[PDB]
Amino acid sequence: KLPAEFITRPHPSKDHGKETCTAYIHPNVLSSLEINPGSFCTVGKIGENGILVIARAGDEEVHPVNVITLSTTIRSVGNLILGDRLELKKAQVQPPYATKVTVGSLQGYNILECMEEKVIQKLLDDSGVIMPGMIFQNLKTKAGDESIDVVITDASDFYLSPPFIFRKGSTHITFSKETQANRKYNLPEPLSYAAVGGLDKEIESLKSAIEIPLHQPTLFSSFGVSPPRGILLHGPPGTGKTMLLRVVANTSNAHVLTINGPSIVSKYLGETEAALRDIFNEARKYQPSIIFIDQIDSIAPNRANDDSGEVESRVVATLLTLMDGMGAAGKVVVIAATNRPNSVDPALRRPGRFDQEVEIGIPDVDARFDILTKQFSRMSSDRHVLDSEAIKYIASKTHGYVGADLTALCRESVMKTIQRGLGTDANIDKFSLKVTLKDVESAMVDIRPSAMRVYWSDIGGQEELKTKMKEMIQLPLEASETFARLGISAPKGVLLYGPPGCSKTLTAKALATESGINFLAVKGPEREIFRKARSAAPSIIFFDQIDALSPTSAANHVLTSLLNEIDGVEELKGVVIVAATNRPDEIDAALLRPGRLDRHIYVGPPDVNARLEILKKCTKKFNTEESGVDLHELADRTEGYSGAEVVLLCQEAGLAAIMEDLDVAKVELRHFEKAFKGIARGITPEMLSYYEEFALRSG
Amino acid sequence: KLPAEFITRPHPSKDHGKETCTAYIHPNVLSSLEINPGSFCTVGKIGENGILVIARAGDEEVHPVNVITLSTTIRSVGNLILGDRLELKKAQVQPPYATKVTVGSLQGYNILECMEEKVIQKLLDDSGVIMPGMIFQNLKTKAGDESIDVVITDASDFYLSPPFIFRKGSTHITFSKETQANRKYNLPEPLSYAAVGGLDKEIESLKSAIEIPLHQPTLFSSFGVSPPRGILLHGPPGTGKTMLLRVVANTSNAHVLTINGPSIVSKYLGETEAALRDIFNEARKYQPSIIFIDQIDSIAPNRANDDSGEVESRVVATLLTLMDGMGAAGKVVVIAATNRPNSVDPALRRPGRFDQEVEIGIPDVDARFDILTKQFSRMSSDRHVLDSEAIKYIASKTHGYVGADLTALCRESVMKTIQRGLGTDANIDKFSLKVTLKDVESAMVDIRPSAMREIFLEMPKVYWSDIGGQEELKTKMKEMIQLPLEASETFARLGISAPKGVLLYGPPGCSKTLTAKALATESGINFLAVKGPEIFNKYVGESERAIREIFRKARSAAPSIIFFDQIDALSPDRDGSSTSAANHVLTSLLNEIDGVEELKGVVIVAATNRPDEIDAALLRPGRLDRHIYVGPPDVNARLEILKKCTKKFNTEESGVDLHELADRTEGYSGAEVVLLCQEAGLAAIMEDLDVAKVELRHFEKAFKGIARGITPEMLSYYEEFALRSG
Ligand SMILES: Nc1ncnc2c1ncn2[C@@H]1O[C@H](COP(=O)(O)OP(=O)(O)OP(=O)(O)O)[C@@H](O)[C@H]1O
Ligand SMILES: Nc1ncnc2c1ncn2[C@@H]1O[C@H](COP(=O)(O)OP(=O)(O)OP(=O)(O)O)[C@@H](O)[C@H]1O
Ligand SMILES: Nc1ncnc2c1ncn2[C@@H]1O[C@H](COP(=O)(O)OP(=O)(O)OP(=O)(O)O)[C@@H](O)[C@H]1O
Repeated sequence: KLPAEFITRPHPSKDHGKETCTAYIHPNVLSSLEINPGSFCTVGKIGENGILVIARAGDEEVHPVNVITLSTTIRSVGNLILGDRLELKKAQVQPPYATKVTVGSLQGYNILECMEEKVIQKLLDDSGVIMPGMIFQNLKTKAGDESIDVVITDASDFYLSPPFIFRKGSTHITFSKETQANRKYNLPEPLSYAAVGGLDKEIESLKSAIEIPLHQPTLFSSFGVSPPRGILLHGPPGTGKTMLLRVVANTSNAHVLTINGPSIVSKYLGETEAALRDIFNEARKYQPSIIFIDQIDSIAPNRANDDSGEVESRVVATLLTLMDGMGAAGKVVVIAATNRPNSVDPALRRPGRFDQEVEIGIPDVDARFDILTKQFSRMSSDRHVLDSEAIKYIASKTHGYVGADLTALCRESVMKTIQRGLGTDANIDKFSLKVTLKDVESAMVDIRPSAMRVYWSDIGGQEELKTKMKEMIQLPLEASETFARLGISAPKGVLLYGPPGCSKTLTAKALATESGINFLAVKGPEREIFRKARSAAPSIIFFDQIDALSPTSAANHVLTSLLNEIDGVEELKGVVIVAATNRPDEIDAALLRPGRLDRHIYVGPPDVNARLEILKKCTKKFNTEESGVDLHELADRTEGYSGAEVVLLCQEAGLAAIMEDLDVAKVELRHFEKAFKGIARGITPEMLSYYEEFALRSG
Repeated sequence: KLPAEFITRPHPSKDHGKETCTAYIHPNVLSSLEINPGSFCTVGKIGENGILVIARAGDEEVHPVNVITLSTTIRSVGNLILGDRLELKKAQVQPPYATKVTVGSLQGYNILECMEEKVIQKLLDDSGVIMPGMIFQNLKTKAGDESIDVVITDASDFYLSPPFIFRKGSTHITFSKETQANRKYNLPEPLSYAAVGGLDKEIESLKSAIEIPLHQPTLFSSFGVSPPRGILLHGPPGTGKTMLLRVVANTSNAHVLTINGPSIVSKYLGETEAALRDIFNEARKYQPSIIFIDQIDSIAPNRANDDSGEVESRVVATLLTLMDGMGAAGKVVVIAATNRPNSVDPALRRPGRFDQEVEIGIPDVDARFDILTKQFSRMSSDRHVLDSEAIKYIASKTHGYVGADLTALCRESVMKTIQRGLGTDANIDKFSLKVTLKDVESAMVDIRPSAMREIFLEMPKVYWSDIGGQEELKTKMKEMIQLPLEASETFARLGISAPKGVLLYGPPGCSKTLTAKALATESGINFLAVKGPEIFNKYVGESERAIREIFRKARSAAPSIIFFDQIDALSPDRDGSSTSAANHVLTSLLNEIDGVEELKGVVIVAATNRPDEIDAALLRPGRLDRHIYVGPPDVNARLEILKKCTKKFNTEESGVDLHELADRTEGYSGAEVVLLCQEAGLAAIMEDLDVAKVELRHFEKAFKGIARGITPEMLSYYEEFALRSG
């Protein structure tokens, strides 16, 4: 036989004392591994560490050969989750007697009802062998009818920790509050809801979805057939799937399995059917079982494409038949993780299989603040400044991106702080080092957001349109009672017409920044994107070009034909909608009727304030005191040029400087003069006059 | 040898002595398994729990090693059908002795004439191994009834069923009445023509066509005619074809072999046809065996297609040879399920291969009602207080719903009921919450028909009260679309069919599509919307394909209505016929509405702004026979529209009689007054924001803002186009 794989399972009957340090290995396996029942053996996940618990005969033969029963206390020491691989090693080192051990309490209660006439004996009757974990749940110990947890944090006198057998008189018992085990052994710590981010709605939905079949499957089976079993997690990558599934597996006492998917299927062999059947049979063997699937889309892509694969078809068919035959009254739940909803196979994403859909939204500034505070609390904050206002400012300054590799920002900030402190103090101890915020800001700028592959100070705005934009974003939304009682349709935005080089893009960026909600621009020449507007709900949608689709050509025709369905969807929830155009005369006559485009606003060159702000922002990279520019003469000279030619001027000046004196420390007026003379009068007056005529005829 | 698989087989004789706990295993494999004859072995389907049975020596030679022999009883424990996969394990556990057991036969009234000892002697021969699933014959001498049987219920004291050891002294048998098997053991319930219904003409025909070859070959031999070889079951997806195959396999004791789609094909050359040959040889080894093929279209497509290749042609050729070759013969039947028969190779669809073709159709109202009744009776008593009229109403509310979607609807209703039980009832016991009409009414949302997924858009929620128009048009349209449906027998005796056509010509903003969208929303029948320029494509023939697909979907989705948006966009180039695309589109439209193939369920409704370009071919009776002026509405309709619009406004506070406003509204068109009211509201909220009462100032501002908008020349043209008929 040679069993090279073993699993774990909690013992029944709720054994006390004798439950610890016992591994009821099969007698055939026990004799095969030349280990006596009265001997110490190493049980644990392969290649990681060991626990050194005493093996057992196994009592009756009704138990499966592969599985060995272990108590929950031992498993929690090395974070041995249900269904983890186990390995037995014959060699053993005699454990020395424990001396001057120390014990702690997980809860905050300390020095209360210190009887110790049975607690000390408890550490002796449980077959000895004291581990740093010692998660105690046996008997009923309390002080005023309240459960408490006792942890033997440390015992100092290739495994998780050296084995020590407790002795009645050779060691002294000291009690203190630690709330955690000693960090010298660096034992794994199970994840808790305190360490993870907030995600209140998502975590609540996931908890309800997991809980509903878990505790009452009999009622679902009696009421009907095919209860919900499949749970699908999708959204943007990096938001957290492996971490949350690990958390929900740790918090549950049911059997779990790790199914990556590439390892389950054997390439060019077609053994995925047998592998999946064996996995599901093992899951069905134990009533409490959890099925975890990672990257299900990669395992089973869409069947529409001819390149999906015959092995993909086989695995889809076997998954379908196994889900059909898994039964209804069983207490089984399947959790599937996928990268994008589009890559999910359409047959799998059908009613009756994955109805309970769980999605993780893009974290906002509040979620970023919450996760930052949670991480700072988890990290040792004996020195780090709390600074709620600083955290809020950092979160607001950061561009809106999903909670991906956010801990990497803290890691690189710590690295920068270490590098600064080493040079500052000539290799001093960490306790004397100081942590600042400039390094964190520099690291955050360097790493940059990776979600895609603007600020009100960065991009200015015109005051004339500020009141109108505020009205459009507030009155329909902030006070909808008047519209509801008067039956008045929402304005549904306005039409902005202006030259490509004017401040229309600047106005759009100012609107986006003032809204405070991230958005993706929709190109003119470029159904799925439009459908996502309703699903998200509170957001902003902007169209860069509408003139092309107003009257490629096929894409423009499709967009202008589907705009009719867009209006119907937008009628129910207008929220806010804006668009831009270059040829106003191409717009449809039926699109100018009241109730869809109530008002039309003309946009032109940026004002003096916006021009000054843009000049200051583009000069921020350069220097102002050495250059001597007042940031106003340039604006006066190039007021009518365009709203974006200043970037070209700065680029030309920088290029001239770097080709005239190589590395640059200051920028002289000669480069600016050359840039100004290079390009003159980019805009045209005739097209602006046409815009003015259109504005006049509009009303 | 290394035998890693086993197959169940029946005993040649009834084996009156040892019906139960008998499994013949070859001595060679048994010796290699280190299992003695007096040792228990668990056997069961792969991926499921096993059933323990005592090992038995094989019947000398001429006995296959792979097969394991059972007699009608061990197979029925886990609903093991002949030909299913089996797995053998050497792990055995001694079971406790049985005590206080009860036996009750299904389909039989509680009677005490069994003498209570003849059944006991049968249990003595069992010699242990007592499980809740046992099926016997009880011989004879029982009320003179030949077709009776007895089944054990359970016993009151990692296996599919709990095994107990029978003892005559302490058996303590008690008689009781109960249906099928106990649900607390989660045993596989043997289904036999319970869920499938509404296709009697088809299901009994299939049953006869399956029964006659296998069970009555003597008449075929005497008549000199070859028995049927293959039956093809083709139909729309979600019609229960796989369920039909499963039930027809379960209802018979045949050696079924199942292959499901691309699960057999592989990139390795010489493997798909080898597996098919092995399957056919195994089927031919046993006379009563049945071969089942699922998704034959994806396995053996047409060779005429240029994208097929060579492996597809080879697999098609080997399938044809195995079905009918010089050396290919037997006493087997092949069942193939597919969605489209066109993709199937014509050589496969030959009377020698597939003489009988089964065309599964979309369930009708009676079939849907039968399926719903069966689904609701599946849970039997103690719930479902709804009577037959509620089920009939639910069935009538669904038109294009396939049988697959009804199970999903029931599951959604159940889960919604469970979710609602956590709210107001505050986690009360679910044994008394039962099922109400409100639950299914709420669950009716967020579910779509299987064949009506992609082309369906967001459902409008506009009713009759929201819209306002002339009563004549709405009454005529309601009567035209409801009389064939409300009273079909009246038209049957009268011998008059539906007009199937109607045209609405009028000026824009004349209340035409709104009277159609609201009708589609209220009626509840399937609705299809076709836009004007949407069908127009640069490539020639794409529009024709789209129109044909839309018409086929309408035909296959029960009687419905097709409404065209901006049908005036297509025209014969305004003079004669020059562009080929427009002429082809028009000709295809006429052919689809009325051509060689006759369609009656769907009713065509269209609205055109300018009927001048519509030729007499489209205007002839039988396509767009009905014509309605659909001009401006009367004073009452406009007054109702204004009252509905003013209903949001404080009518009591304002106190205006709006009679002069009614006249002013009559002075304009339909959408013009709505735009006037919207612009007046916008002007009011821009001038003095919210107002408790709307005065005449804002209304006059709207009147001066929007002037005219309609010219009388089109009104005169419509009047003459309505009056020149005579
Ligand atoms: N909500 C969160 N709260 C706290 N930390 C988080 C959160 N989401 C992500 N993280 C951090 O980011 C890491 C990335 O998450 P995880 O390892 O679960 O990957 P994933 O997003 O599921 O994977 P993939 O890149 O394949 O989409 C986590 O290990 C954790 O450190
Ligand atoms: N006529 C019917 N009566 C009762 N239940 C039905 C009927 N048709 C379908 N169902 C239910 O809907 C399910 C869907 O059918 P099934 O999965 O067997 O596929 P199918 O309809 O044969 O289609 P496909 O071609 O996609 O395999 C069935 O398992 C059954 O529960
Ligand atoms: N009786 C009415 N009540 C309310 N609104 C109306 C009425 N008649 C017209 N309208 C308004 O005018 C629009 C056009 O009317 P309708 O839906 O009848 O279009 P139609 O006659 O099919 O014409 P087309 O689609 O070619 O513009 C409606 O969507 C609605 O906003």
